[PDB]
Amino acid sequence: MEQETLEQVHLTEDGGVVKTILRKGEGGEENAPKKGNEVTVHYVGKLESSGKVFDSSRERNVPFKFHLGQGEVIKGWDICVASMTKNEKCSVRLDSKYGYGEEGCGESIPGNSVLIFEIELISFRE
Repeated sequence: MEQETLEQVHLTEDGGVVKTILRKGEGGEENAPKKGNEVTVHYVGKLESSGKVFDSSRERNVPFKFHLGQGEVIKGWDICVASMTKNEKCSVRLDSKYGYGEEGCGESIPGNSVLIFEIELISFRE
């Protein structure tokens, strides 16, 4: 496990979601998340056009907890989280579709703009 190479993994053929193997975690269903349960993970948002970081869990030093299998998060997080393992830190690129659709958030994310977000599974419970 002393390799220094990354791999690109497209979540959807549409090209709206693409994760990149940054830091391999455990690997296996035993380290997979569970729907309908309080799960705790860490992730940070960053723009590719501006290259700035925003909404970083670490930037404030506070883990975010949520329940999987719910319609509170976009396909980007749902798919990524449902396609990641424990201790698995990777970066997913959300296009201008699965993200905030056509109406981004304020004047920080204008429509028709790709965004990058790094997700990492910390631990889940009930």
